[PDB]
Amino acid sequence: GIDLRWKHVRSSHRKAPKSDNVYLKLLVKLYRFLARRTEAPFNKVVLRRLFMSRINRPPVSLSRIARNLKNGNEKKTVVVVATVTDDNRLLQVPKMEVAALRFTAKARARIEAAGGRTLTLDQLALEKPTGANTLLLRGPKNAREAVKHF
Amino acid sequence: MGRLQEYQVIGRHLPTEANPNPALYRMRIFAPNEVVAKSRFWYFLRGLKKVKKATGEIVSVNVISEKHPLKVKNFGIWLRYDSRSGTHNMYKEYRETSRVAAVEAMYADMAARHRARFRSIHILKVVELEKTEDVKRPYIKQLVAKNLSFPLPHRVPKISTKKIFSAKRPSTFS
Amino acid sequence: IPPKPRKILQLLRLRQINNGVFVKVTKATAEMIKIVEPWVAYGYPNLKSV
Amino acid sequence: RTYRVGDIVDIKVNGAVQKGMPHKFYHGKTGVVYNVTKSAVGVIVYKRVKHRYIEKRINVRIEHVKPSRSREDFLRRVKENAELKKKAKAEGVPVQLKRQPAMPREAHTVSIADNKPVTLAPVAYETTI
Amino acid sequence: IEVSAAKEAMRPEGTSVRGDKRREIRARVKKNQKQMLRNQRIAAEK
RNA sequence: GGGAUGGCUUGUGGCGGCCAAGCGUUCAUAGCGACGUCGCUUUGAUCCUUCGAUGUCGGCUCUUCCUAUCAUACC
RNA sequence: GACUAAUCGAACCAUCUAGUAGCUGGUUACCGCCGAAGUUUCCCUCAGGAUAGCAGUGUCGACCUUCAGUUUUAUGAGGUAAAGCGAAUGAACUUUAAAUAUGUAAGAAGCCCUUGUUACUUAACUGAACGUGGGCAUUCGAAUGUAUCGACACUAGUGGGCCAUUUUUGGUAAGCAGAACUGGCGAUGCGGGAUGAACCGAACGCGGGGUUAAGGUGCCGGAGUGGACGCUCAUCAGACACCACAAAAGGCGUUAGUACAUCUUGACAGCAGGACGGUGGCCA
RNA sequence: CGGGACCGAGGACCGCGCUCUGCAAGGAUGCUGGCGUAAUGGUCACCAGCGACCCGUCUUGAAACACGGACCAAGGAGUCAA
Repeated sequence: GIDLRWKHVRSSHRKAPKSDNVYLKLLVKLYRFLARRTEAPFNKVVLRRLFMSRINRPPVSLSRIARNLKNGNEKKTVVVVATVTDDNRLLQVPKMEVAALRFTAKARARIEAAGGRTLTLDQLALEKPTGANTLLLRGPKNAREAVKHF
Repeated sequence: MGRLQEYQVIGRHLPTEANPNPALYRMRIFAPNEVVAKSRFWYFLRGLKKVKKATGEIVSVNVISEKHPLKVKNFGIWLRYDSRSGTHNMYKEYRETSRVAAVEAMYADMAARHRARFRSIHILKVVELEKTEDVKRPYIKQLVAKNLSFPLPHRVPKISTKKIFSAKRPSTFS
Repeated sequence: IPPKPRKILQLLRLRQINNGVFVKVTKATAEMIKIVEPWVAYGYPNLKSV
Repeated sequence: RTYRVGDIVDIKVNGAVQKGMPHKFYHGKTGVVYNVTKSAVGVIVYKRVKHRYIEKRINVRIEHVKPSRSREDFLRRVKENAELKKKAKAEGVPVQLKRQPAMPREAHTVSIADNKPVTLAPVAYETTI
Repeated sequence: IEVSAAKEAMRPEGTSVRGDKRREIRARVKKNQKQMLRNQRIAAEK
């Protein structure tokens, strides 16, 4: 016998999505290839967040994007691996280039009306395969009723 | 107790600023090997001079071989042994060819006759008896007798233990 | 096995019977080996053994 | 001597007052002061049960409390390392700034001429007589 | 003396655990003295 | 719905004191102590002082064992 | 408290009604991955509660910072052994200093300096606290190990059990009774103790070869009627004993020793002889 | 330098090497014989050597006690709603 005071630890992170979305499966295959064949940490972060569940992908609004676009970030490509929502409190949308998992209809319309560009994550992989000149944004994770009641 | 050797073990206390040249202590230890010899040396030194192994060091360990292992000698051994009553003196004699052989015969003798184990026996002196008149015990005195000669009655012959059956009844006369 | 000898054997990487390791002799290692003496046999290896 | 909140003290019950007194465990223990009183002091002492530690708080009269020298060696070594590293930078010679354990002794020769060894029997003959 | 953390947290500043028994004794003596004075006043009224 | 002291024991009292071979001690002469012994517990008397069931024992009928022997045998 | 259709300290029939039970019984395929626990702390107890601790699944965060039932070093507790007193003085003496385990501390997240304030404190701008700025990367300041991180979420059993070594506190005619740590068991198979909750060895996927541990080698039974030196003869020896019987016990059993004593100036055992006189001492 | 036992995982080449026409160097090949069927192998029944308590269930810490089980087939117990 071998005395094992310590225990070998099985993985406590997602290795694959629980979702059955076929397009998400194709995106996961593409970003698995990118994370394997590139040095860019952006690709690994994007792959890991593609694995994530919905409460771990809180929505990001246009006002949050506009806040993070200030101070030299106006020309960077905004990357969100959640839903980009519209904020009607923001009356003037700045010109921006946003790549997201999905957009609401009003957010897409307001970005295109302000003159920015809307992309999917496979288009982001085509144009910035190393994540160059990107601004990676996450939504407020703790802004949930369950988290308030914890 | 075992295939014993005699070792000269010389040790000392570790030198300090107050005592740059400490005294050397020498002992003659009967032991199966050098590790046991040094352990017995430090045990006796702790019992006598209050010098510990941690504050001391071994200067020399040498084997003391017998000068004449082909010469028959008589040995006197003064020992002290511990029983449930306490510590008892004993003088015994052994007819051997070496001091080590006499000491092993002594250990076997003590174990057989008084159930004294190795750790309860302190060997104080082993001497070679210089003259025949120095022999005190009758069991050595009968052996040092002039013109000693005896027969060997009732000698069981050496028969192989793998030969179970014999065709003739053996004799006990040679 | 009591917890202190168990911890010393774990730190010496002697997790299985007939496991062996090389140790540099210091006081800090010699006292550990002296504590785990009821479970170990140790000594000074020569070049052939090494 | 006065004590302040946060310093480190040792507990030592001295004299005939250590006779049947109920809490013998805290004698010889070192803790941190949390409360100060003219004749007493409040000490935090940690106890080990299995794998975890628990915190106990005691009140000790000031005649059984002394200031500790627990961090004195650490502060002395920090100061000495600072001055030795400054001197090493001044003189351009590296020096050893780390404690090392005690090494095995090296080979050496011990003379015999004025230090002839004394042969000892397991008991002393002068005690035998 | 062992000290409970909750009791020392609820303890007012300046006071010590070495005067608690004297405080309890003073409260008991005060109650007994008040009862004795009431008995004395009633007996004097009678 | 549960539930239903033991390789014990046997023939010689307790308490208090003394003695005591011995054990210890011998910079302290204390403390244990077998064997004993001493004190408390009617001239063969009196018959005019019986001192508390919580605890349960029995008998047939029949067999065998122990010896710590009442009888028989021997000494 | 009898009888009232085999039913009576309250008949029989149907319904409410699938009445309630905390108590009893039972509760249905396989494999794989983990895997436990018995006063920790608080509450009036029993016909009591929570709660710490120990577990599993998900995740997430830079799975980042390192941490550790261990040693060493410094300093406590234990100064307790010990050496000396040709050092002083006399366990309480000390230059020095035990063993077992044991507390605290051992860095850039740190150390120090300087400036002010103080509503702390101090005789006091004095200490300390709070800020401010600066210096110290020339080595980041013991060893060894390091698939050992952290934070949430949800879920589950157990949370005043048994045995034992050690330490400690009490006791009895003798038994024994409390605590503290640790180990084992309840949950656990295997080799050995002939046998078995608590003993020894050793922890377990399915197989082949080799070597061992505890324990064994006269046969049952795998392995020696193996070797060396002794001891012992028991009218139910002894071989797993330590406890009791049980004592400073009784033995003309047998060995090995220790002390004292006698001995050619003749010891110990014997045989041959002497064993006398005052004197039938005094009293009775 | 002999004598014996158990094993042969992998499946183009790649590598480290060496004593370098090649090799014992990142895992067995070469030669030969009998048989080609119940011969090997398998299943069942029985003998033999060794091994091996009757299952739940309850209790406590555990055993013991206690309770259920003559046998077989078919039902037969964590469901639905808010």
